[PDB]
Amino acid sequence: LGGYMLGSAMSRPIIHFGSDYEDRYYRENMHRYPNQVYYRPMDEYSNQNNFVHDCVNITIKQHTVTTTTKGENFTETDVKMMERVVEQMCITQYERESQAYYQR
Repeated sequence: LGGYMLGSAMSRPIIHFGSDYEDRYYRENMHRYPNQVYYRPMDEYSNQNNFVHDCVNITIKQHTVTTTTKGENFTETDVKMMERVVEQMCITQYERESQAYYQR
């Protein structure tokens, strides 16, 4: 961790995958997923998508570290599923501040 921090909070955004074991499985266990993200406020990056790429990869990995520092490890399944949800949260915060970066 080279100097990231958290981002804002919201509702848990939903993303299908087209298969029961992914559409349902995320649903069963979204009650244990995040509700905030990890990023740095605009110091060095300003894409929409790629700003979220970095952020997501971090918030995600941080859940994996947090499990391992307790004595557990997530899977590719639980990680791919966060790549969706953390993204939507990182875009939804990006929007909610890039609104004010613009509207001035």
